[PDB]
Amino acid sequence: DGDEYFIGKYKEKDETLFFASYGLKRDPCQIVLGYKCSNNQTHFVLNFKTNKKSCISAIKLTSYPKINQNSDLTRNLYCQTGGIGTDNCKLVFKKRKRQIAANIEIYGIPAKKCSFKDRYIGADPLHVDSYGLSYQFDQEHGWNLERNNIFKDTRFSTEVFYHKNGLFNTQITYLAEEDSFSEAREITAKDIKKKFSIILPNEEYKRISFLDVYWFQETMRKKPKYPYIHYNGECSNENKTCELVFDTDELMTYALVKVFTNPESDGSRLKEED
Amino acid sequence: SPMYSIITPNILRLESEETMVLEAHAQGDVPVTVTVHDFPGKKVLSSEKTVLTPATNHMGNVTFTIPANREFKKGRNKFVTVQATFGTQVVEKVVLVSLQSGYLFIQTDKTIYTPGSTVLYRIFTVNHKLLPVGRTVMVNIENPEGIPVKQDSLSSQNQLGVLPLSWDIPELVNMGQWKIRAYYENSPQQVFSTEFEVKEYVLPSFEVIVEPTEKFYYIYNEKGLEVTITARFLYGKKVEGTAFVIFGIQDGEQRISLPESLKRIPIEDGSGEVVLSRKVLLDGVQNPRAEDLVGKSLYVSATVILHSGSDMVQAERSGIPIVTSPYQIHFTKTPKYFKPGMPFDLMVFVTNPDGSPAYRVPVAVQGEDTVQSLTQGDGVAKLSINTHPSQKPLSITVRTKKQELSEAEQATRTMQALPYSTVGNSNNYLHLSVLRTELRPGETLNVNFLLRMDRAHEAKIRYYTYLIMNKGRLLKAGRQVREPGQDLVVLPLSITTDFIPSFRLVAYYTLIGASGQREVVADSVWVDVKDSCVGSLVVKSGQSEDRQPVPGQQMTLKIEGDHGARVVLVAVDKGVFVLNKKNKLTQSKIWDVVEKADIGCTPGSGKDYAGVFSDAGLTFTSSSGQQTAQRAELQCPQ
Amino acid sequence: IVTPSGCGEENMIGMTPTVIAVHYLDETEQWEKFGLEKRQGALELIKKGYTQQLAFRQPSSAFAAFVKRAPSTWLTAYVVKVFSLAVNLIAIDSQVLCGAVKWLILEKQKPDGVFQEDAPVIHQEMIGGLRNNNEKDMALTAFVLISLQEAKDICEEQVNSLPGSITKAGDFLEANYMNLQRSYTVAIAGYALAQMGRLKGPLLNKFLTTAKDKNRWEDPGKQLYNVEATSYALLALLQLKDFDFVPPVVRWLNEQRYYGGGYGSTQATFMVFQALAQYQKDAPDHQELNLDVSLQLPSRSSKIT
Ligand SMILES: *[C@@H]1O[C@H](CO)[C@@H](O[C@@H]2O[C@H](CO)[C@@H](O[C@@H]3O[C@H](CO)[C@@H](O)[C@H](O)[C@@H]3O)[C@H](O)[C@H]2NC(C)=O)[C@H](O)[C@H]1NC(C)=O
Ligand SMILES: *[C@@H]1O[C@H](CO[C@@H]2O[C@H](CO)[C@@H](O[C@@H]3O[C@H](CO)[C@@H](O)[C@H](O)[C@@H]3O)[C@H](O)[C@H]2NC(C)=O)[C@@H](O)[C@H](O)[C@H]1NC(C)=O
Repeated sequence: DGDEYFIGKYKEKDETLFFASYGLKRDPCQIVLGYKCSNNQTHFVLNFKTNKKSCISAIKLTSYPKINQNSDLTRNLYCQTGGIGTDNCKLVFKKRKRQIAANIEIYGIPAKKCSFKDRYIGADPLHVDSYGLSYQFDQEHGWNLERNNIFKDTRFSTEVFYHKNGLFNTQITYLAEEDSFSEAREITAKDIKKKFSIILPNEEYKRISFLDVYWFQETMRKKPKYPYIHYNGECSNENKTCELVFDTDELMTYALVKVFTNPESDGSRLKEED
Repeated sequence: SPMYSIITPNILRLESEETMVLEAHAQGDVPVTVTVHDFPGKKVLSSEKTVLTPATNHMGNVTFTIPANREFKKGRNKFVTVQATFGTQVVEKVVLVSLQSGYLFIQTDKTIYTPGSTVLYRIFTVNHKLLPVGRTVMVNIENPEGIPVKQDSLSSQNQLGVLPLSWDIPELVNMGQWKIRAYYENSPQQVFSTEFEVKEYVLPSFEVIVEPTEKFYYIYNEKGLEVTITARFLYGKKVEGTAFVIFGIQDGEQRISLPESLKRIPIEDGSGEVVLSRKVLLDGVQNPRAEDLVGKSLYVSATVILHSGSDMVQAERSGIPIVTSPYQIHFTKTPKYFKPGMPFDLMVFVTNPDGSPAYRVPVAVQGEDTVQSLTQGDGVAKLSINTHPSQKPLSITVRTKKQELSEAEQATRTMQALPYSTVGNSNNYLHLSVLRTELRPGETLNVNFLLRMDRAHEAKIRYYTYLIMNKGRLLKAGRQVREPGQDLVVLPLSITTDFIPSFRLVAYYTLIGASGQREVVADSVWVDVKDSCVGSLVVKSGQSEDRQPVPGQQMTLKIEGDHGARVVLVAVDKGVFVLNKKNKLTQSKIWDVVEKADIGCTPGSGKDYAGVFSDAGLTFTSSSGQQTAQRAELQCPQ
Repeated sequence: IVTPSGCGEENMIGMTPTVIAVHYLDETEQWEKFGLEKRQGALELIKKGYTQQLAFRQPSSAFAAFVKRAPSTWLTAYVVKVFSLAVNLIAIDSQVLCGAVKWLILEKQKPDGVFQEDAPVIHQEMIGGLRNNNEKDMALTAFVLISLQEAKDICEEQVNSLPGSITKAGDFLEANYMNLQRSYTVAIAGYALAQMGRLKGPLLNKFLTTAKDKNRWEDPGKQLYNVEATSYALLALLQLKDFDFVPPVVRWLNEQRYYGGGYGSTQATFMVFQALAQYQKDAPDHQELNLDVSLQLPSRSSKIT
């Protein structure tokens, strides 16, 4: 069947930037249509770049033969430079002594309507997140829970970091069952800098209760350096517009945010832990 | 009243340089803005501004560059609206853009290949100035059946026009005429072709040529047809062997052989002497009349076997013509329109009936007497005939008064000429007739501006404006005053290396036709230059020609060329030329490709001024409403 | 090519055929045999007619035959559609058209979403299919909805109730598709519903079975109705991207060879020409073909795709 590694979400109504089969034991590759390689025992790098007015939407690599190893233990594919939403990325994939062949297809969508709000949301986001996994709750306090079937890492206390299908995910802080989803916001590449902030309504029925962040970021190594995302100030009832700043060690490529509102919320959410 | 007009090329190419001309008939500093915007609709491409100078009589030495656009793309072809405004008035016209952004010269190292070798080829991407340019090219390798076996797409950015590609021939492959088709990425209809053999062959050790003493054939020869055999080794030595010679007739899509004329001859020291008798040729066919063989050619197939019986060299001199007259007349470079009253010179092209130019042969006229000329190396003669001032059409034929020949061997051909449609019956014409000599770079050509106006208004033509069109572009512009009392002026133009291969010298000047009304009298004449390189690239040996080269030895080659040029070398055996000499790259091929792609095919002097410029490849438009037609195709009709 | 002259209503009749010819030639890329910049004069006359129409402007940012006469809903929708279709050649007033759209939506419309006209047009030739007073209200509503959706691409930043009006009209006309008698109104209602994507299932049945001979929506008199309905069908199919029924109707269209001319044969000609222009713009030279052919060998581990 093959080992399929995914970056981004596949769309059935789009076109592919290119598609090529690569012999991973070749030294070096064949420069197909003008793209360079770097092949080693432990690494395979494709310095792909396109000459079309479009932005990368997804990447899928199929490795042969199929080897029974879970793909959620570590990360295999990542665009070292650029990534999803750009026109080119330096795609790095780490090989094994058994994998000897690869089949790389890359998809791009027109740069005009270069948005991903139509594929990462789904039909009902109330019970299912972007990962496609259902929400699980606990009866101790009627709130959410934690998932332990994917790749996660922590740096400080009460820090959540998830990585799946090239998606980096975080939740601040926790979500209640009775809350009703309002809407979402997206950030394009042209609106992304080293540091940037957001402004959200926090009045009447738009009282902020829970937020989640999904993004695509670059890596300078197999182990990434997570951005330092921290809330500034207090999202209290007095200040009508709540704000949040982002500090990044590595430049981001895409950003998606979902808004959860509950008028009965007190503006603070933290377990009885120390 | 001040008078204004536009001068533009008939076709402009994307990513190139175009030049238009403006004239004021309105002294004073007046600015002009030229705007190029796409058609159909009003979407802007380019805009330029330039102020005229009264001290310079307001010539338009103004240029523009069309943008390298991307939304121009399928369906029918596309047009562009070009607009000009000298501050107060607007003049616009429709022009055609060409997908032929340049030329691609595909040159392979060989002509014939074996299964299990490598085809090496270079694509030379030039523009319409024959200059290197950077584009994207799509290359296809097609099998003899007609379906590609490989496709590729390369870029020529910072490559100086040389795109070196290669292909590996499989050992299990189909034999025949393989094709390479390369075209620019923007132009899928700009297919350039290169056909090469794939065959199972081996190198011949000598070249055999079969040459006739008389390069044509005559019906009434009382001796026969003599052909001689020159079998020489590819290194220029002489052979000793035998040869087999057979003949035939080249009819329509068939070949008839004559086993009676199957002769065997000893090649005596690289020489042979084969005589085909008239009786054998007559008995080959079953026609009671020999004159029915006129219009068909013979072919000689020879095959020379060495005294060792080693090599096998079958050479054919196809196309030995059988003609009553050994001279054929052409009207290729002669205009189809005559000038009443004005002396109408004819460009006479008399040749051997297979295209090779004649030499030292005169021309005669049925009515005219004592008039004769001589033929130079290129093969063009000259004559001058005064024409009927009335509207009587002129139909004349070229006869030959060559000595030591019979009067029944003089060729003839009726030529149809049409009178020029003079506006207002003014009887005003123009003739840029040039003395026919050998034009070389660095020389001076005394171009003559023949004039024929009337004494009523001859003194009102102050100056003449001449334009040079080479490779479909306005090469140069200039003016020359015409003071009253002069009927002929000479322009000692210094012919440079930029006039190759030819240049249409068109001339224009204003006029008033019999009542306060604007008219333009104009004409162009076809002028050709001797076809050498624009640059100077030669190859020779740096030694002093002491002794012959020996295998395995080094020689210090000397190459002379321009500065900042990229010279590519190819060393190929002449044995491939023995097996297949077809499809070889030569400068004459490059110039023929240019001429076939040139905007002009008729010499000039059309029915009217609009026809004159259509032949010359120009578009003139003014506020008075006068305008020319348009053309949509790429090559001239028929 | 007809010289635009007359009152506000007569200017449309005078200059509509030139406009439709210019747009059809522009979209079809057949300018090579029409006159070599006759478009210059055609657009100059079109601009003159546009200035003449602007000369009869009203404070409600609409247009009508008389300055003192209240604008007609159908006339306003037709003018808006015509001016919106021509937004690629000459400059067009933006605020005035948006104000007319807002007036049509907020004022000339019931709260339920049904548009009602108050002042019928003076001339009886440009009415078209509205002569028969059987289903005037819903036909007017559908025409207004079509014009509003055509103009939606620009005036959305000036009108905030346009999506609500469109939703109301679509949801109202969804349930009324089963109570129509005349055929060409059935066709136009189907096209209007399919414009947004509310034509699925049993509605298509009325488009397929109820229609006479499945290709002609004929009515007593006014032969143009047929081709008008024909064009609607094409547009609907072009909205659904179905090649099963398009080529036969397209072939049948060429057997008529009609180019206007007659009494009030202008609106139908414009609609059929714009439908043909959309057909040419959208339909490719071929059908969709994207193959992904793979193969596997018992001796080779990789899948050769
Ligand atoms: C096997 O080959 C791969 C490449 O296919 C090697 O990965 C590359 O290793 C070099 C050197 O370790 C990395 O270069 C780095 O560049 C940064 C840029 O500032 C510089 O600061 C560092 O000091 C370093 O020179 C390069 O990034 C890296 N590429 C990837 C995609 O990881 C790998 O090291 C090879 N393993 C061997 C030879 O054992
Ligand atoms: C809603 O706003 C809350 C207050 O804004 C922050 O704090 C002060 C006011 O309390 C803002 O103005 C400052 O006031 C100081 C005097 O107390 C001045 O000395 C100072 O120069 C400045 O003018 C201040 O700009 C603003 N930001 C910061 C970083 O202090 C804030 O506390 C809430 O968190 C906020 N609600 C949110 C973000 O959801």
